[PDB]
Parts: sequence; C-alpha cells; structure tokens
Amino acid sequence: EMEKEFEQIDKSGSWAAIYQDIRHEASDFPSRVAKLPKNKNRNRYRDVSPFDHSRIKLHQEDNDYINASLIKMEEAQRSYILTQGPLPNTVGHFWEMVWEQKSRGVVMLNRVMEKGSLKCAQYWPQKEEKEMIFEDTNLKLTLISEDIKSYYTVRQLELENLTTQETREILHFHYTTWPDFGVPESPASFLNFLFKVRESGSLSPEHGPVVVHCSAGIGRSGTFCLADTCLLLMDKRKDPSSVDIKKVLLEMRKFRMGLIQTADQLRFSYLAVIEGAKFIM
Ligand SMILES: Cn1nccc1C(=O)NCc1cccs1
Repeated sequence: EMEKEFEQIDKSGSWAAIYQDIRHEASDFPSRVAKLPKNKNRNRYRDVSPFDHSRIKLHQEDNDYINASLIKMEEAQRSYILTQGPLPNTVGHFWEMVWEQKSRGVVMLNRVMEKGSLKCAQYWPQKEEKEMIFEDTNLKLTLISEDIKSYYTVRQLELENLTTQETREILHFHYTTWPDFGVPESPASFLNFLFKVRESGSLSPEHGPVVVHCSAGIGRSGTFCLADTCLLLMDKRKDPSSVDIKKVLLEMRKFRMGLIQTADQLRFSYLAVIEGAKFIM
C-alpha cells in the first residue's frame, strides 16, 4: 500500500531516486511530425513534443499539427487531451481541436503570467460584450458567465462554428493558486478542484476528452490526470491497494513524454491520491 510506501520514501528522502527510476523506465517513441521545420512556431518548448502515435490531428488539409496528445487509460475508461498553453499564433488551432474532439471542458492549471514571463496566450474573452473571433479557424468564442472563487474560477463559454452556425457550451476550469515555485503545501484545494471538474460531467464518456494544459502540458497537467485515474481505479478494483502510482504514471508516459516534471510533483501526486482515497472510502 502507497501510504506505507510514502512514509518509506519520505523518511529515507528517496524522492529524487524514485523519480530517476521512472525517468529511466519511461517509453521513447518517435516525434517526427513535431520536429518538421514548418511546425517550429507551433511548439512552445523544443524539448516537449507529442509522440506521432498519440498526437491529436487537426482536420485542416494544410497543416494538421498541434502540440497535443491523447492519453487513453483503458482500465479506468478515462481519456484526456494534454496540450501546451496556446501560443499567440495557435489560439485558433486550440479552439479548432476543442471543437473537433467534442470536448466539454478545458482545465487550465497555470496563470497567464508566472515568474514575470507569459506562460500562455490569453485565449478566452475577459468580458461578456467583447467576444473573440479566430479568423484562421472560423470560430467565435463568447464569455457567458464567470464564477470566481478563492482557489479557482469556472467560466461558461459559448463556442460557435461560424461555418455551420452550430454552438456548444464549453466549461473553463481555471486553477489560479498553484505557486510560482514548488507545489501546494496541502492537496485539499487541488482535490476540491478535481471533484468540481468531475461533477460538471466534463470527464464523462458521453463527451470528447477533456483538454488539460499548463505551460508545457506535462507537469501540473500530469499531476491532474494521474490523481484522477488513480482515484477512479481505487473505485473500480476489488483490492484498492493493488493501485501502483508508479505503474499508472509509466502507462501514461507511453502517450506523452515527461508527465510529472519534478520529484516534488511526484510526492504531491502521492499525497493527493492518499488524501483523495479518504473522501472515496
Ligand atoms: C518563430 N520560432 N522560431 C523558432 C522558434 C520559434 C517560436 O516561435 N517558438 C515558440 C514561441 C514563440 C514565443 C514564445 S515561445
């Protein structure tokens, strides 16, 4: 059981060592499409690429590329799209992907500015009466409502396909309090946030996969999916303590490289799952 494993690694301070074994065991697949020179300005970080086998393809004939990966967790019946924070020139691609994949929710785990640099383009409208048009992908986006709480903001958005005049409601879940450095002290507000996304229906098989992003789409985004999948497997299995976080992380790393960036994020993922298990048992 992971509670005992947590105390062991913690008391022995072996987090950097566990983390290195995961790094060495992790899959490596080709990322040829990401490295094409025509896609250079579609990537925020040159060292963070989707694998060709799991990459999301845009349905535009010109260039189908976006830095986004489909993570398919077969046993848990959960899918997620993990992507980078959009760039100024990829905001239209981002919303085209949301439209094409029939996603109901967008989960954002970063602020637009952190450590005095831009981590993400401002890709949603700030006021009801100032809608955004993406001319390149023929989509209109309107802020319908905004509910600001202490740790997170939920926004209702209307996305309209200008080509067909269909409209969908998208929920934007914005976790606003992840610190500039390190991880939250307690996983309580992160768990609260995860239960709010679950309650919305955004993670349900009726809809396309939820879109999850931070700046690179591997660190905080990784923590989100890892905690959700681990807690769901504890509901589903005859023996809840058969759930090995390290195994789940390695299975997720077959779909996108680098998920969980630091030993601190690994420790925080254990803590979130251990604490979340109390609300689930
Ligand atoms: C145009 N270009 N040549 C090489 C790399 C790039 C590029 O645009 N990379 C992504 C980012 C743009 C601004 C912040 S990050």
